[PDB]
Amino acid sequence: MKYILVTGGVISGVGKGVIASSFGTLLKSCGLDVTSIKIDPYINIDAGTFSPYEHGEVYVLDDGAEVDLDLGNYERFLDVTLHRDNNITTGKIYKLVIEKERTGEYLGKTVQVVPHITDAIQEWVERVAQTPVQGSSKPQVCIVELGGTIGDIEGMPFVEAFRQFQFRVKRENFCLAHVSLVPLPKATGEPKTKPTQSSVRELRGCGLSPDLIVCRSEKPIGLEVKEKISNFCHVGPDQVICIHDLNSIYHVPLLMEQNGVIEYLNERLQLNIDMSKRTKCLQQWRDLARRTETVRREVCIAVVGKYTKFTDSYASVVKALQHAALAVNRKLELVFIESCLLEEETLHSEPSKYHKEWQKLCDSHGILVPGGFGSRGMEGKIRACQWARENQKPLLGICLGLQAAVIEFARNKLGLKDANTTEIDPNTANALVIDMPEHHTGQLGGTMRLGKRITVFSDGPSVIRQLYGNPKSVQERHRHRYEVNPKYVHLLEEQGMRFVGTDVDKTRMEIIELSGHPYFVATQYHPEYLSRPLKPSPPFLGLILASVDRLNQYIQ
Amino acid sequence: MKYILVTGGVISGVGKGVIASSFGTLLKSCGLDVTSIKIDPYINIDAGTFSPYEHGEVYVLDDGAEVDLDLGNYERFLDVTLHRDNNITTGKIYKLVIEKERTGEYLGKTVQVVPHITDAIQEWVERVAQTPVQGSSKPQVCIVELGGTIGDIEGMPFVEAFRQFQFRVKRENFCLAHVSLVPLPKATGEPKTKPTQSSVRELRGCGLSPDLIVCRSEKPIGLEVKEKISNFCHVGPDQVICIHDLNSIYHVPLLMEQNGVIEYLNERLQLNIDMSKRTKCLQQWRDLARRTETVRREVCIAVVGKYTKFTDSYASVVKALQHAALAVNRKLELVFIESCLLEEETLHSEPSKYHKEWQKLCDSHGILVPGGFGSRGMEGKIRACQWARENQKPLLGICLGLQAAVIEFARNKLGLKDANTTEIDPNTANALVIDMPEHHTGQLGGTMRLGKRITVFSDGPSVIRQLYGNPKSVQERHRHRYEVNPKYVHLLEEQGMRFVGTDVDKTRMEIIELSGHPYFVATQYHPEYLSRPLKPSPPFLGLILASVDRLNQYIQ
Amino acid sequence: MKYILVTGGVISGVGKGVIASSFGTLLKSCGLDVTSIKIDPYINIDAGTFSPYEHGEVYVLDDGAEVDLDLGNYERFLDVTLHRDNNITTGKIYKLVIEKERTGEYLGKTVQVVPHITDAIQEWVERVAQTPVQGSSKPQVCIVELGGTIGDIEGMPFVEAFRQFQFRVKRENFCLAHVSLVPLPKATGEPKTKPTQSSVRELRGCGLSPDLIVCRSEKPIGLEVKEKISNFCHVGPDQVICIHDLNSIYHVPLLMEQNGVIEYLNERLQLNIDMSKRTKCLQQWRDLARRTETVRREVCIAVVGKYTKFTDSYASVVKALQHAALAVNRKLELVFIESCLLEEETLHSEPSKYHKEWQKLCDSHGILVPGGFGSRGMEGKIRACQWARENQKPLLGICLGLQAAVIEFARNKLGLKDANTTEIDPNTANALVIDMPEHHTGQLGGTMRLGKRITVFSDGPSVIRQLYGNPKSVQERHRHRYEVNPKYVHLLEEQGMRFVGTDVDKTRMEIIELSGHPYFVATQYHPEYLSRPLKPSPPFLGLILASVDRLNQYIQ
Ligand SMILES: Nc1nc2c(ncn2[C@H]2C[C@H](O)[C@@H](COP(=O)(O)OP(=O)(O)OP(=O)(O)O)O2)c(=O)[nH]1
Ligand SMILES: Nc1nc2c(ncn2[C@H]2C[C@H](O)[C@@H](COP(=O)(O)OP(=O)(O)OP(=O)(O)O)O2)c(=O)[nH]1
Ligand SMILES: Nc1nc2c(ncn2[C@H]2C[C@H](O)[C@@H](COP(=O)(O)OP(=O)(O)OP(=O)(O)O)O2)c(=O)[nH]1
Ligand SMILES: Nc1ncnc2c1ncn2[C@H]1C[C@H](O)[C@@H](COP(=O)(O)OP(=O)(O)O)O1
Ligand SMILES: Nc1ncnc2c1ncn2[C@H]1C[C@H](O)[C@@H](COP(=O)(O)OP(=O)(O)O)O1
Ligand SMILES: Nc1ncnc2c1ncn2[C@H]1C[C@H](O)[C@@H](COP(=O)(O)OP(=O)(O)O)O1
Ligand SMILES: [Mg+2]
Ligand SMILES: [Mg+2]
Ligand SMILES: [Mg+2]
Ligand SMILES: [Mg+2]
Ligand SMILES: [Mg+2]
Ligand SMILES: [Mg+2]
Ligand SMILES: [Mg+2]
Ligand SMILES: [Mg+2]
Ligand SMILES: [Mg+2]
Ligand SMILES: [Mg+2]
Ligand SMILES: [Mg+2]
Ligand SMILES: [Mg+2]
Repeated sequence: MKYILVTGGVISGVGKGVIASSFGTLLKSCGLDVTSIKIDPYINIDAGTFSPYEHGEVYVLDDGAEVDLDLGNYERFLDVTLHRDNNITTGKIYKLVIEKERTGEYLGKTVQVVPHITDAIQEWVERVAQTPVQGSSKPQVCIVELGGTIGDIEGMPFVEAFRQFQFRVKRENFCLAHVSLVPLPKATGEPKTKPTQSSVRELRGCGLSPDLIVCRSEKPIGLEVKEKISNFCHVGPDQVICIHDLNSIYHVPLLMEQNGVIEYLNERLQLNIDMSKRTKCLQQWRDLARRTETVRREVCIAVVGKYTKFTDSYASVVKALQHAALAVNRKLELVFIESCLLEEETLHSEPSKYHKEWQKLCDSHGILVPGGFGSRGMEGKIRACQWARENQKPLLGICLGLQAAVIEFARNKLGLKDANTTEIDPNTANALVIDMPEHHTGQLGGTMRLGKRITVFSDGPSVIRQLYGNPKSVQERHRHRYEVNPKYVHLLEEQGMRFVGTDVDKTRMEIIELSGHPYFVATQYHPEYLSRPLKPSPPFLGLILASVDRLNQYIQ
Repeated sequence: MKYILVTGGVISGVGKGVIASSFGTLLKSCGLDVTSIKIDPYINIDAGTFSPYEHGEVYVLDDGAEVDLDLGNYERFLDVTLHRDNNITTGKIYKLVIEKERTGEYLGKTVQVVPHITDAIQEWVERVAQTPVQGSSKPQVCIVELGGTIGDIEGMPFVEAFRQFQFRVKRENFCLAHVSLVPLPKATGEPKTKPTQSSVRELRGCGLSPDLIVCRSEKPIGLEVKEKISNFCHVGPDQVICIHDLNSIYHVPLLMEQNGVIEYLNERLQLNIDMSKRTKCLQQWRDLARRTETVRREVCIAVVGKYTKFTDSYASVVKALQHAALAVNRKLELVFIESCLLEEETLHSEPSKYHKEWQKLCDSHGILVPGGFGSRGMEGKIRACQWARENQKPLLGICLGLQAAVIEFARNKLGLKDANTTEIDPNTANALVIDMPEHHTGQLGGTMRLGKRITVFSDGPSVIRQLYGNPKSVQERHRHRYEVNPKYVHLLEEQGMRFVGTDVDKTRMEIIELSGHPYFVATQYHPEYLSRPLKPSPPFLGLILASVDRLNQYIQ
Repeated sequence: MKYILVTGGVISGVGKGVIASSFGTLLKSCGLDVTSIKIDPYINIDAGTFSPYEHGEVYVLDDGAEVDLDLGNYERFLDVTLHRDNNITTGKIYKLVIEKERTGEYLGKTVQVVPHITDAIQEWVERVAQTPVQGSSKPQVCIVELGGTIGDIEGMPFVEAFRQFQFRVKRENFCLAHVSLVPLPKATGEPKTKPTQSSVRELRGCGLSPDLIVCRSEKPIGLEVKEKISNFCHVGPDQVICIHDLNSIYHVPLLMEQNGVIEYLNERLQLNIDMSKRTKCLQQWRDLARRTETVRREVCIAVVGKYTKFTDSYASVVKALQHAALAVNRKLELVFIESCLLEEETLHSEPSKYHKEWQKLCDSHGILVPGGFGSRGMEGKIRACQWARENQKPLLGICLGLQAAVIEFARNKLGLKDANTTEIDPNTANALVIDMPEHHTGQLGGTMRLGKRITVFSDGPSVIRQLYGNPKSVQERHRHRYEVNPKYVHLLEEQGMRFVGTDVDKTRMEIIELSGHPYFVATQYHPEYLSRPLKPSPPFLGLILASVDRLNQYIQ
């Protein structure tokens, strides 16, 4: 088994995830089987209790585990089905070791960090690396990404464990790629190599040595900077790879190939990769990059989301929208709209921003209402849903968007002006959205309806059923804790809406649709987690087609 | 609240525990209330699963917690009743934080080490420091001892937490004493200050600074060495305290007083200790040190123990024996005898060692059989018990010694040659000692009969009942997992033995005695944990008096 | 005496020099006397042997010492006359200590780094801080700038020396300001505090602690970033000062004042600065900043220099040009022109660049030919001088510019097509510029005509004599090693040129002028080193006035 370790330089947003995903893509292009392990030095057992601002959107796996978006990147670039054990956190290791000690496995000796925690980390890595991830495939290469930067107090156990690991499995099976930042201050005007030198010195003090130095900058650096880095890092001139800011992340594998990363890894790790056959290996990615470069027609989708201030809080959403837009030869113009600024309270505070956001929402061909938590920005989601339903603008709501759509429908069409969710208004006369009884045991974190489920399509002609391929039932991943009230659904269905998606029990409904309006579809689950570059999610594809006025043509 | 931190230098056997206990003794002599917190950077929840070789004898607290011998030193020098929360381990903090995160206390943000683990450590220290420990007394000074040495990967969270703590509570409430070793190699022939300089440099790199430098050596160091340490550690000449190897640990408080530690701490910590009243404060300790220096009459006790290779594995037993010997103006000659070398197997392997150990056992005025775990050396305990019972040599057995005495009595007097414990021989025809059903749930660590219990004295004249003061029932601390079989006890009592100690249910017997032999007493509990310098344990005092042929005189 | 230490963060171009100069300006506005010491951890005795690319333009002091441009910034912002001892290098300290040891001052003991090198550094700082620098003024505050970044192997002696120094002079006399960089990567899109945290951790490990944290960024950072820095650096919220990229360096003192730096330093260093009187203190700098903001009229000067790739290689030149431009209410449009691209060889290689640079040179109102070393780009200087003399474009040549002008004059007007300098063509038939015999002893570094000298104005009406104020002789600083041949000067003076500047011996001529051409002045010395914000250099002022066609009006 061969291992690649990707460590961090001076910042944690440097791009380790993209580098590791590109390593996996290159190694799978050759023909190998690649595993991916994400190491999160934080103590949370899972990521189900994170704000989207802290590290980005929270991914939901197939078994219900909530993990980082790095696992989403791994699944998107590698088309593999990861498990709960592909994410390693400090809390997991410490809980495991504490339980083992309490049971009596370590009887006689004291449990320490270096002999016991590091041993548990190494055993976890070795056991997970061999776990099949694409079916019956036996993996050949494991890519481990260390979250954070070198020098943190949280990463010390992991760097010590890998310092022992490189000798446990010999140097021919272990490689280490270091990703660093090369700032180019405007006032100074020249690229600076000092932070990279400090990072390399810290990594050498920790007992490791970078086989590769990936220098990340905004613009290509000169040969003087690269030579300086090679001299002051004790690394070969051809062992330093310069990756600058590219148009899309699809160019990163191509950039690393043109920098000869595959050849260096094949000689360094003894992968026995033959050069003759591996020609035109990245044809799918080259075609995708060319299509991203050569899309002229414009499609505009407005995202009424409450996590707009950070652009990576809707990573999977943006990626699914991009996949759908590329699948129809359209250039996705994404306008992020804070749902808070669409509320009437903003009008009494910042009229200019309110009008600017409303006119941004009014000039878009489509609207998307993703999920979220809390009560802030939910009224703006209601207002956007109301406007879209009134003016026949196509809209796609996800999780919280479905609840907002139901609230708007009940408040306007049914006249129940007091309709609200128990999440926001527990004392509601007409609790349109209520709580699922078995997911409020007072223990936040891994206690909702999580993972794959089964959604039953109702008996009746619905275009959303067509969009998926006219099936009887479909499977998707859920991240919801509240559900709509059955009794009002009986009323809402009669008036103007069609609940066309439910579960086997026909008690938990998931998909709503309306007669009249061309495309007004809301989902309780997240269709975005199953989107791949060549497999755009059918809901997003339908939203794009309706936005560009091509849905009817695609139907026939 | 005032805090004193005692950190380690180049070795962990340097003497931090004695220094902290002496600090507590000095501060309690002035009149203050002193708490003690022991920080163990290991991950074990408690010390119930430690070998005696790793750190020494394992102490049992009043509530059942098994802790380090440092807590025993604290209770012996301070006469306080510590609790489970006076020991801090890495496992405790990590388990606490993991449970808090899982419940939902840290919702929204990732749990890290510096903002969360260190905060939990500081909250634990602040909450435990204020917990009453001598009754209704509100503590004034907390003495925290950091286990290990500065620079360990395990101690990094604690040193970071205390680096923040010194500024959280201001420098006037926080003091740091550093204990270092000054080696004097025979070949080199001169004291070396370099290890102390390296330790000080590491401590300053960690963000702390030693208010005191305690230099530990075997012989007093010259003024040149002390001046060198003061110059190269950036510490004042009078701020370095030299403690050498003394006859007894009772001299350490006196040595630190004659080095002016109390005055420096009073000025540095603003303790407002008045100089005029505090005269003749350490009169008990000065008297005890003089008595240790001026004991001429000789008493010899042989310890048939399996943990002889390390002299600190019987710390509490040795201290109780010393207290009893000093209470009768006798000098305790302690000869440690490995019970393995008293077995007939050693005779066929090392006859010289077998004869040497047997003649060491034969020239002693008394024998002590302490407790232990495992099957190694148990046959030697049986042989020693048999010889003592045959030749009328006084003997005191503790825990495993009681089971050994029962086994010997059944095998010899009752003729049951197959008598054995289930701990060693589960397939026994006559299981003289069996297992308690409720303490084998397959979870080692805090699952025995632990802590204070109640022992009922049987209705009948027994000298052990007198030795305690002729009570009806007494309370002691238990660390046993196996108990003797009731049915054979009915036979054993009839033949020659008197089971004079049981529990309230009259089903778990604890103390044995036999007619004839002057002093042959065995206990299921540990009497040594309740011994104090002015309160010797009555069993040990009786053993000493019987050894020196003074028990009959003391009776009347 | 009070000391301020300015240390470096993650890069050495962060702006420590501007921060220290602004500290000095603020402290001198209050009324104190401020010294400045620049510490260069390199081993060069002086900066006379540096490339302009390594750290920038090399400054020449009054006594002949060649120092860094930081001393030029100190003299420009403080209007003080520094000495050779205001620059501390590693070579200086080590040479001093080695000479002392060889003489016998350290007899008996070995000379080490911590007790001896650091002691020499501290003695140097203490002795130089008290040296008068503005006349008879006794200094009150010394500002020490540490070159480089914290963590370098070269800076370890100096950081150790200052760690002892802060306790030698007590904390009330010592303050430490840390300047760090806060990158905002385009891909990541958010400011990053991790490099600042790492720098603070390294500085705390070195034994120091930043009283101030100056965060340098390109755009103002949000309050979240500042709060994160305050939390993770253990520094107060108001102790973090954010300085972003400003229009001119004159805004930095005003920015630090509006951030309340003066008040914090007055309370921290006990400067006893009264608040009531110090009103409108920075009126000169506020007026200068407003004038820099409010200059509309355009003046264009082309710099034909060979060190164009780095914009700081002509720091003093650009500053003198800016002072002259501001003194006439004109906005200086500076176009840097590589003299290499003006050569005919570039025409045969890159015709586009050759034509672009020639048309950049042709659209400027004036030309400046600064000094330099080597032969590269000298032919381009000749071509630019020839074009300017032919087309009546005003030109100012410095040092090498005077030699280029003489070469062009001899080659064209006198017809000596083989005229060249001995510096470039030692085997010259007509050596127009030759070597000074006493400055080629084979020892590069402090061996030229350096420091202040005396220049004698020739008997005859010359406009350059007027520009200075019609004196008889003037004093300037020299950095030249070659001088023109006297015999050809006799011929050139007759033809069309007037050598109007010589020395007392009337053998070393310094200033040339030509009849006809409005403004063609060349100087052997550097007038730029004596330029101050309110005292623009008369040569640069005359060049600007001739460029904007106002010289004749200014004459009368
Ligand atoms: N608010 C909330 N968060 C949950 C819940 N279950 C899991 N989580 C996670 C999602 C959220 O990203 C995170 C809470 O952090 P935040 O306070 O930032 O959530 P929220 O989106 O409501 O932001 P906000 O407080 O409204 O500004 O915990 C839940 O039941 N309620
Ligand atoms: N053997 C044993 N140890 C226990 C038990 N419960 C708690 N402990 C602790 C006491 C022991 O000091 C420690 C085990 O470490 P050791 O192997 O050194 O114990 P032991 O005294 O038997 O030494 P030995 O293996 O015979 O050389 O676990 C138990 O039921 N059996
Ligand atoms: N070439 C040269 N440099 C000197 C002399 N005396 C002092 N110095 C300094 C100035 C220069 O900046 C430095 C030499 O470094 P460089 O090679 O970069 O100088 P130069 O301007 O000629 O650059 P170049 O080699 O032409 O690309 O030494 C001298 O006599 N000749
Ligand atoms: N070479 C590159 N060019 C352009 N964008 C990049 C890039 N590498 C990464 N990115 C983008 C993708 C991510 O959203 C962000 C960096 O985060 P990341 O790639 O997940 O790394 P990390 O896991 O270290 O944060 O910037
Ligand atoms: N000053 C002194 N003189 C003689 N013996 C000492 C001493 N200080 C400590 N000792 C003994 C008592 C202990 O058994 C051993 C050191 O261990 P300790 O005092 O518990 O410190 P630590 O907790 O650092 O191991 O040596
Ligand atoms: N706050 C600020 N805004 C704009 N430019 C600045 C600035 N501070 C410094 N600069 C410019 C001036 C210098 O040429 C360069 C930084 O170099 P410097 O100020 O001499 O510091 P250092 O000595 O650390 O290199 O950037
Ligand atoms: Mg990340
Ligand atoms: Mg990542
Ligand atoms: Mg962050
Ligand atoms: Mg919330
Ligand atoms: Mg110990
Ligand atoms: Mg101890
Ligand atoms: Mg040990
Ligand atoms: Mg065992
Ligand atoms: Mg500089
Ligand atoms: Mg500088
Ligand atoms: Mg540099
Ligand atoms: Mg040269």
